[PDB]
Amino acid sequence: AKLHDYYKDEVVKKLMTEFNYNSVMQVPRVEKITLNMGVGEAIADKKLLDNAAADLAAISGQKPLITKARKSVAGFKIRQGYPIGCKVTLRGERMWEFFERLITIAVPRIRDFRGLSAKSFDGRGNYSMGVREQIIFPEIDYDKVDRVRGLDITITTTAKSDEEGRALLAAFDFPFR
Amino acid sequence: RNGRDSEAKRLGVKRFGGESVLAGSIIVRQRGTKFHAGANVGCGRDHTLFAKADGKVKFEVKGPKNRKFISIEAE
Amino acid sequence: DKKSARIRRATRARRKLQELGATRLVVHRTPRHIYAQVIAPNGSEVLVAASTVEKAIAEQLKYTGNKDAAAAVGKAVAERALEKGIKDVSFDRSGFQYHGRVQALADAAREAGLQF
Amino acid sequence: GIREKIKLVSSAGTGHFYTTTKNKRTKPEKLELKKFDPVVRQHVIYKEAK
Amino acid sequence: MLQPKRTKFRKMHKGRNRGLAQGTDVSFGSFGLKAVGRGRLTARQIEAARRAMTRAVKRQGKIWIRVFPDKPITEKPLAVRMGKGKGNVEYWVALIQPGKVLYEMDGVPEELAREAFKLAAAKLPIKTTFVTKTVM
RNA sequence: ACUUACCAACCCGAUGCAAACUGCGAAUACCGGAGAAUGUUAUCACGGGAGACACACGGCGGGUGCUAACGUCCGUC
RNA sequence: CCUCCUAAAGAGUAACGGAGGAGCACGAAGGUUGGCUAAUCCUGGUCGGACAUCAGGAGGUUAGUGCAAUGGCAUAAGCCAGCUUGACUGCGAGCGUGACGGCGCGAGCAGGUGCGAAAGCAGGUCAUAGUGAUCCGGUGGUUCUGAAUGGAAGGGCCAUC
RNA sequence: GCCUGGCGGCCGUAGCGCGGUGGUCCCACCUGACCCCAUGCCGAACUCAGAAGUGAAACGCCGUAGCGCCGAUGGUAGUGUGGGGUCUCCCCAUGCGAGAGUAGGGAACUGCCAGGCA
Repeated sequence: AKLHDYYKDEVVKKLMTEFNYNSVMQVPRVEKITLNMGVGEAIADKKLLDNAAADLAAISGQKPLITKARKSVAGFKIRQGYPIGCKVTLRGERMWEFFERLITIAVPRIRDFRGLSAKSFDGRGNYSMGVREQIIFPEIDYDKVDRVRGLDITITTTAKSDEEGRALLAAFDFPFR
Repeated sequence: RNGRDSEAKRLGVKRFGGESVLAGSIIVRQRGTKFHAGANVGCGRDHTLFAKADGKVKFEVKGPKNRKFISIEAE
Repeated sequence: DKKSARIRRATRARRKLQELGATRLVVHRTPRHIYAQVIAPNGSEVLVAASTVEKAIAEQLKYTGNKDAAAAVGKAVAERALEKGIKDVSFDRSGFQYHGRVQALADAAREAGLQF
Repeated sequence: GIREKIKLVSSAGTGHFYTTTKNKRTKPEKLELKKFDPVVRQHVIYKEAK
Repeated sequence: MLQPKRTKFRKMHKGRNRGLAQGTDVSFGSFGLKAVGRGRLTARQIEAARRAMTRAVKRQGKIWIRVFPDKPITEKPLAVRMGKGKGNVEYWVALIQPGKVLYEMDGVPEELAREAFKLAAAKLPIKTTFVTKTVM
């Protein structure tokens, strides 16, 4: 909520100035934020994926969608249709609320925080970063965990290149190494 | 090991371009829709094309994919 | 592909109307307007038309592009259809869902007296 | 092979039955369908039998 | 002895060897051996001719083989009757039509090329001729 | 992780091959309509009576055989 | 019995010729309404490895089809969901393919029904294998017959084993 | 006359890429989401109430032979009929005559209706 109109006020102006765009809508906009776990070992037991879904519900307000294995691979013992992960898509007001809850609260709580990567931009202006411990999030209580599992957060954008994607993310005070 | 075959199915175009047809006459028997159906031509469950009206058979090529269509022109 | 999806979604109904040889009342919709045409079986001549972008029905609307506008356009197209002598037609939603403004136009035409 | 023949008998008392097949091993619940009964000329529930 | 590494099928029909050769020009090297006649060229024959010409040019220049035997030829054993299924594959041949450039050669003088190709053609079952690269 | 006299998929250029390959594609044959001329109706149907169902070689297109056989098995004359 | 090739560009065409399958499956894997679009690879990303899920990009069917092969399929015939039983009953112009026994396709009419606002679609499934004449007999229905008469036995007709 | 939208004809000489260009109307994105309606999560899409902004992306138009596409003439292969040979394959007379390739073309053409601006 706050970061929405902060973007509209400050970030639009600054990006306009420092990339000489011609029209306002040329400025990049944060499209969506996708949180995901690949549950992995839960082919044997379904309960792990249910716990992961509960973790997603705790982190992001909306409930998660269970993803299927999409094919059969004999190496990892999977087949088409077996649940192998869980995902949440965040857009709009809830996207900005989660972006606050990440950037302000979860960012200062990485073990031996050596900054953060910057090459990870997909070459087209979309960011992705993995956290190694779901307990990093505040609502996940330290006592209500049966197994430790990290997750991946992918922040997409309407940017055309990694350079302006980096510019937009830096405008929100995102950490970098 | 190789002394086997199936009875031939007598598939093919049973009624050629321009010939007069009564309603219900099979035009072409086909595996798959090699000829599609156009005006006054019905497609059967095994993809047979038959005349839904008395007329004359006409072959054409239509559409982006250059597919062959069977139509019956009322004489 | 928000456009191409709509055309490939409407294509089956378009074609089926072509084999059936029906005079089709095609509806087009857009965030600001709604258009209606009645098109003969050959698919290349419009017998009657209607739209919110006119002046016969544009000043009697708070905002072109609402359910009231769709109802007005339906009534207008049905009235001119009956004036030109076309009664039995087939609705062609043109890939829009038969839910909102589209059905508003459709039921307006039905009430005005188009059989479909 | 495994799939065994059954008859679906009318619930209108006419003695009419359709005949079909069923895999007894999977889905053992009795089959029940609205079918046309020509003796009474109505659609009626037909129940698995035999 | 050349042979396909694998094939869709194991036994081909006899067919016919009619028509004129495609690939009738010296494309890679400077000199070539061209087929004036018509017939089969077996993998054994191809190996024999290749060995003869490679010995004629004592590890020098470069040699291309344009024909590859990809047709299985079956033969029934002795003391066996007709029918009882098609025979078993025994060797592979390349069908040669007139004009087919069989071998190609570069990096050698023309005299040595001619000598090597005479020694090679002494091993093949079809009449051949010497050809040289041409422009257009 | 250096590297490599062995090997090296992809892709790019050139080069061929295929009955069970085809982004092409004939000549013929076949189906249908119209028009003369010509032909002892030579076409169709129905009824009385059969015989015959070991074929042979030649030409062309092929399978098989060794593009072996006065070989064998098909198509067509 | 089904697919391809031999098979000579309509059909058809043989050999102890070359290659593969079938003797099922599914009350949903059928019907209808609405919606959707694959394989592969590239890049970035927690456990992650060449290959698990996510994000975007190139690509455009190199996927999928219940089971062989061929031919088809984007209006999709491929995938998903809601309601359903047309896997209906009597017929059927007219065709195709068989020496025949038969096999197959079929608009349309009557009855009643499902889905869809409606136009309409539906007489099983992308199509082509999944099969066995006749006789004898068993079961349900049907007062058709019923050997002096009334029944009944037995027989016929319809459905079915 | 110019521009846009809807529906057709034809189905790459019509496409894909590269460069430029347009917001009066139209179209596009766009603003919000109690309700109509919907997400196997998400107002992303479907859908509803609107019109602050921009033509950024999409879309239309214009230019460009980068790729696709089209493509002669002549020759060649093949082949019906008749004849011949050195008869596993060819040749002669006559009729039909490819495919590939070369030269070259190519930045589609057109019908009904509606709106804006002349």
